This record gives sequence, structure tokens and C-alpha cells, in this order.
Amino acid sequence: SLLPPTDPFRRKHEQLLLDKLYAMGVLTTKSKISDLENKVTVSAICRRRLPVIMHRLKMAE
Amino acid sequence: QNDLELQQFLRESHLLSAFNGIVYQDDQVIGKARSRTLEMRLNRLSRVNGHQDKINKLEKVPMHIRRGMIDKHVKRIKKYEQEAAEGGIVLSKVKKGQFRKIESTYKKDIERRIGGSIKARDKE
Amino acid sequence: AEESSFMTLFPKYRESYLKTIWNDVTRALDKHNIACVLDLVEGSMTVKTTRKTYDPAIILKARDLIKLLARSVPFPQAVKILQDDMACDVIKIGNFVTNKERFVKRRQRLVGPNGNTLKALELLTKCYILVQGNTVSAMGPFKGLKEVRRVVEDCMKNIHPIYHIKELMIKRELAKRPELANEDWSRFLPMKVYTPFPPAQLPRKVDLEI
Amino acid sequence: GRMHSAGKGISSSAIPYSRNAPAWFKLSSESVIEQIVKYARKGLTPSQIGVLLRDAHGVTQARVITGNKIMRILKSNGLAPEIPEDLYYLIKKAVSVRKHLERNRKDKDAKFRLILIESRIHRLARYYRTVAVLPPNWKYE
Amino acid sequence: QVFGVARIYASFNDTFVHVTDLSGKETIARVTGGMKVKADRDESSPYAAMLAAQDVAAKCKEVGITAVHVKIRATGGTRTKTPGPGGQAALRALARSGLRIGRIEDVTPVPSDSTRKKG
RNA sequence: UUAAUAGGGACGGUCGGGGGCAUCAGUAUUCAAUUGUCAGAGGUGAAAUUCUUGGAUUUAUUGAAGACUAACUACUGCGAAAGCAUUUGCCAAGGACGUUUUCAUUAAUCAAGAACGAAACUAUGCCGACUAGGGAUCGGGUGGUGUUUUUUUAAUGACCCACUCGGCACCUUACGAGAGGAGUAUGGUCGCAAGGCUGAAACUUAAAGGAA
Ligand SMILES: [Mg+2]
Ligand SMILES: [Mg+2]
Ligand SMILES: [Mg+2]
Ligand SMILES: [Mg+2]
Ligand SMILES: [Mg+2]
Ligand SMILES: [Mg+2]
Ligand SMILES: [Mg+2]
Ligand SMILES: [Mg+2]
Ligand SMILES: [Mg+2]
Ligand SMILES: [Mg+2]
Ligand SMILES: [Mg+2]
Repeated sequence: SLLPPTDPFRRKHEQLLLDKLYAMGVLTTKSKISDLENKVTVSAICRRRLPVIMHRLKMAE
Repeated sequence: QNDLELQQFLRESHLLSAFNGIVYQDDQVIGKARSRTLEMRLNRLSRVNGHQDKINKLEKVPMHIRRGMIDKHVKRIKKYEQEAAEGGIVLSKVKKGQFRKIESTYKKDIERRIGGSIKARDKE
Repeated sequence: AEESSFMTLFPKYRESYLKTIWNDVTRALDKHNIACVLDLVEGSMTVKTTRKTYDPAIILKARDLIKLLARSVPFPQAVKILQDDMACDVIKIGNFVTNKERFVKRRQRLVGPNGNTLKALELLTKCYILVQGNTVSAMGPFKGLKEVRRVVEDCMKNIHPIYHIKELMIKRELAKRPELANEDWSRFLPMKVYTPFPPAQLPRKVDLEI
Repeated sequence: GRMHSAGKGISSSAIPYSRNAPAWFKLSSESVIEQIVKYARKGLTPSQIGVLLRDAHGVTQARVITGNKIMRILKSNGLAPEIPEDLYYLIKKAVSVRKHLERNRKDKDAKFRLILIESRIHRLARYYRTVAVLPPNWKYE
Repeated sequence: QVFGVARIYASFNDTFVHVTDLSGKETIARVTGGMKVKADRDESSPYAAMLAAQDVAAKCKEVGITAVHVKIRATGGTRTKTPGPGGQAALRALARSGLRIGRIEDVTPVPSDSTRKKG
């Protein structure tokens, strides 16, 4: 964020990080760069654990 | 007077010097100078239409700390003003209630904690 | 090989600060084999050459150093005078105007609101500027010092320094484009007879009755 | 409280509370009166007469020592000024300034002071004319 | 040791290196930075002053002088009272060239009262 | 009758970069005269313009002209304000202080009237008839003390402390009836405006260009 807003390097890396985290499932949306601070949380990572995903897929009660 | 780039540079000159040719352009400026520059601009625009209470809020600090922070800062200002007074140095005018903005104010980000002035004394 | 020495008196209020930094001043001057003396009885600072002094012109810079310290310049800023590129200049400003109120307003104009004008000039000229009394003290590179003098003198002649700050900002951008180096930059820059005896006084109403 | 000036000085004499002659004074009341007459005959003004008597003859106040003021003592023996002493001095200060202005025509400051001096003469001359000490037809120059 | 006087005039835009006899009437060698450089922008550079100093130093040794007294000055008058960069560099070059320096003084014209209009 | 911690005048030693007229000095600038040397010198961000082998710039000696009164220069002094900074003399004027000197209410505020008299461009301080103060400083006076000072030539101060009157400001305190901004929308009115290669239209028309 402290790099200048029009920097090509800043935009590239920020999109790559958004691309990767969304693929893992930690981030629900790729639209907003501010999500890297506000919506990056331990609960987001824990919510991708196998027991939780089984619960959401209704494989377990 | 209506040149935005020129007026912006003058108001922000204190921050740019503290956190430093001089990179005053928006694309060149990086680091804390960018973060402190953006916050100052947004506060300036918000002051016109936003309510005074909501726009500016001092960060929560315990009393024994903040009163200590204010006391030490006031002592620094008094030494700075006295030293200039003993010499011939001319200093920028300040309103009665307000604290003078010495170099330490910008570098140490004191204003976010102590505030521009003691609001209780201003109210009475 | 006689020793060349220079002396400069300093105010009593600066005695406390000079005493603390003298070891730093001694160390800085010792690198060039220059001896220094601080007399707190006479309130003077002396710098002299030694038998190991090899740079003939360093004594002049050491003299400027003690002058700056006496004029309330901090040592970290003052010590830079020993560098070859750096220089110091004093600009008189008391003679430009005859009205005290006009003098104060124009001087305050140089400092500007919250010191913004002064800080911007220092940033653009890369000079340390101190406005004191009827003189403006500047320290920095020779190109910067020349620019500072024009702004300070023009300020006392009713030209707002903000015009010079804008002119300095544009000039730096112009210097970075080669195609226009040869071309002039003026286009891009902002543009009855007196009587000795008083008349008589009108009589009061009571005088008329008398 | 100065008129024609911003000064607020309060320097003045403090007449002593008691109105009797000092105990240490041991000179006849009459002998003071002849002393007053001689000085006035020589040409001294009443203010100057009092200073000499006080400085050198132990006369604290003529009224206290003799019971009458110097002005009445002199008038009782035929010595009386043509015009009051304060007006007497004010006219000369105007004359001296006017003489100076004649040679120095560019002294605008002296012109300003001559206005203040003359205005003071008009106020004083008005008072004495009211009390009849000065004849009604009298005018300054 | 034969003593001369090296009169240095260090302006912002140029530097004069001038050596004369003690009286000052007899000029011995006058060399300027503009003589030693190809561009007007570089007359005041320390490099130009150094070149002028060495040539003056070589000429002085030929005449017979082995030492000099230095009298550095600036433009003075109502202008700056500070010598330019060339003055310091020229002074160093003279010592390097081998001429002994006798005494150093600032003789910049300092007006008692400048010809500047208050109005 | 008092002789207002009302007013005026007088006297005593003083204070002032207050005013007027002469007078003196100073370095600087410009010019000129000689004077050594030779190709640059000023100025700009670069230049252009200007001076220059008939000697510029620069060096040394000397003379003249106009202006000015640097550093000392201070949140100091004087003046009603505008303003006033070299020395000496003259001319009057003024402030405060000191007085056991003098007149005795002669005073205060005042529309009218009278005298004097390129620029701005970031600021700002609740106000008053209003209490008690603190430090520093300027001018005067009183007292104390002991260091500078000095001695029957004449003059005869500086510093320290205490009090007091009057000033320029600074930091504090008790009291008082002191009676529009920022925007949004527009089937209205008035203006400005779109386009299609130019030549080239009454001419499907040349050369040369534009685009590609
Ligand atoms: Mg009385
Ligand atoms: Mg009087
Ligand atoms: Mg007197
Ligand atoms: Mg006088
Ligand atoms: Mg005079
Ligand atoms: Mg003259
Ligand atoms: Mg004069
Ligand atoms: Mg004075
Ligand atoms: Mg005054
Ligand atoms: Mg002087
Ligand atoms: Mg007082």
C-alpha cells in the first residue's frame, strides 16, 4: 500500500496475492484490495479445514 | 492561491522533510510520507462538511499517559520558543489555545494522541 | 609557519549548549588537525591551525563553523559547513523598507503560515535557512544560496515568495527534460504655500459675552 | 493628567499637615516681610522669592511664618505684577518660539508646539478675564 | 624566501587568480577560470579554479617567487560577502603546487552603508 | 478657608537614534587620471544584449559626484501621528523625577473648524467604569553596603541590594446587564456548439497535400 498507487509493480503483486488467496478459499471475493487487511483472519483459514467443509457440504451434521 | 499542487506541497512540506532532490510528486513519494500525506489530505476535505466530533477523534490513551505526553510536549515547545526568543529567530504565529507544531509533532505523530489543543479549556 | 587563528564571541545564553557539544566540535575539527578553544570567561570561540595542518583552506571553514554555532545554529547542521560543497551566507533585510509594520509583515511572509513557506524553500534549495531580526542566514550549496538570496530580497520588495516557490518547482521539472535545455524557459514560467505661523483660534461663547 | 500631552506624572510638593510655624524658627515675622520686599524690588518673581527664602532663610512657607501669602505681602506694599505670573511666563515661551520660527521656517515641529502654547494662553487669559484680574479688552498680541 | 601576494577574487560565476608583488603595482600572472575551460557554465567550477592556480604557480616559480600572501575576496558591495567555490579550490591548489603560503585574509568590500534606496 | 495622589506655571540635576540650521567622518557605488599584465569580463538554468588588444575584467596610487549612516541594533529609546540611528556647535521645544516654591478651580469629553500627515496578499486579540501580583527593562529620586574608582588642578562616575514615581511590552489573577455552507436535477429563456478528406462548385474537375 505504501508504494505509489500507479506503480505497475504494486498492482501486479496485489492481484497475485488476491488471485492466490481466493484459490485457496481464504478470500471469498477478489474485487477489493482492502480485503487483504480487513477480511484476512484466522477464522477464514480455519473455515477451509476438512471438518468444516464437510459440514458445509452436509456430509456431517 | 487556487493551484492545488503548489498549495499541497507547502502544507505537506513538514511531513516530507521529516520522512525524507525532494520527492514531492504523488508517484515518487513512498513510505510513511505517502500514508501521512494521504491522511492529511482526506482530513482537510472532510472538515468542511463533516461534524467536528465525528471527523477527528483522539486515539484512546490512559490519563496518566496523556497528561504526561502533553506535559513533556509543552516543555519542548517552551524550550523551542524560548531559544528562538533569546536569539533573533522569527517563528510562525500560533493561535492562543493551539499547541505550536514543532518538528517533533510530525515525526512522533503526537497530534493523533494529544490533539491540537485542550478542548475542555477551549470550551470554557 | 605562523599559526592562523580566528575568534568569535558568542552570547551568554548559548554558553550551556556550546559546553555540551564542545567534545563533538573538537573531534570534528581534530580530523583536519585544527585546534579549537572555548573560553567561557570571555565568551569566545577560537580556531587555530597546528603544525600538522595540511589543508590550507580548512581554517576558513572552521572559522565559519564557530560563527554558525554562535548564531544559534545546531551543531549537526553547523558541522556540515566543513564539507567542500557547503557554504554559508547572510542576507541583510533591514534596509529595504522604512515602515516598521510593512517590515514585519514582509518578514513574516518569508516564514509563512506555520513555517510552510520557509520549509518549502529549504526543501527546494537544499539549504538551511534561519530568519533572525534584520538578517536572513542561509547554509547550503552555492546554487541554493544564490536562489535563496533572490527570494529573500524579492520578498522585501513586495514579491510574494510563493511565486518564487512555484518558479523553483517548475524550473526543476524543466531541467530534467533535455529537448528544452537550449530554449529559453520564460514562456513556461509564471509571470497653498506653507505658512510658519498658526491661524488664530475661534473664541469660545463665554469669550463673546466677555 | 497632563493637558496637551499624554504624560501621567504626579510629582508635586506635599505641604505638611501642621499649619503653624516650625518651633526651630526664631526669626521675627516682620524681618521676613522686608526680606520679601527687597527681593521683589530687585526684580524676582513671587515663585523665585519663595525658593530663596526657603532654601537659605528657613522660611518653610510665607503664609505659615507670616500669616499672609507672598503675593498679598507684596501687594500690601505696592508691589504687584501687571499680569499673573503663569500667564507672564507663557507669553515669553510663545515669543521665543515665534522668534525661532522666524529664522527657522522649516521647523514644522515648532509650529505644532506654538499652537499648544497659544491655546494654553487663550484658556488662561479667559480665566483671568472672568475673574477681572485682567481687563476685559485684553487680548494676546 | 621571496614573497608575493596572491589576490583571489572568487565570484559565483568566475574566479580570478592574480599574483603580484608585495606593493601590488607589478602584476606577475593573471589567469582566470574562463581561460581554462570551454563552456561558460563551467567557469566557476572548482576544476577551473584549480587549473588556473597551477598555471599561476608555475609562472611564479619561473619569475623567482617561492611564497605568497593570500588575499581572498568575494564580489562584496551590496552583493554577497561570501567567496565562491573557486576561491577555496584555488587556495588548496597553490599549496599543492609547492608555493609556501604566508598569510590568509578576507578583503571583500564590505560597505559601511550600501547605496540602496529605502523607499 | 483648604491648597484635590484636579489643573497651570516656576526652579534643580538630568534623559532622549524628538525638530531646524551648519559642520565632520566613513567604507561602498559610479566616473575620471595615471599604473602592471594580457583575452576575456559581466549575466543566465542555458543564453541573447553589453564592454573589450584604442587594454575590457582585474592590480596599485589619487581625485570628484550623489545617496546612505552597516556590524553595536534589543518584543530598547524619543516623537501627537507619519517617523527618527556618524562627530561637533548653535536655536528654541519636550517627558519624567525632586521641591516644606507659586495661582486657586482656571477642568474633562467634544460633532464643526484648524495644524501636521504602486500598495495589500493568512491575520485574531472577548470588552470595561475593573482587584492583587511576578520577572525583566528605560528615565528620575532616597537609603545601605563594599568592590572598581582615586591623591588640595577642575570635574567626579560604573556595579550590587532595598524603597519609590513615571514609561514600553510579557506572563498570571479577583470583579462587572457590556442591555447561510455544500450539492443535485432541468421537455423554460438566452448563448456556445455536431458532423461528413482539402483543392472542389453551377464543374463527380488538375497539381500538391491529409489519411492509409
Ligand atoms: Mg495641589
Ligand atoms: Mg511642566
Ligand atoms: Mg528644566
Ligand atoms: Mg539633544
Ligand atoms: Mg539633532
Ligand atoms: Mg560625500
Ligand atoms: Mg542624519
Ligand atoms: Mg538608544
Ligand atoms: Mg513613547
Ligand atoms: Mg553607525
Ligand atoms: Mg512601574
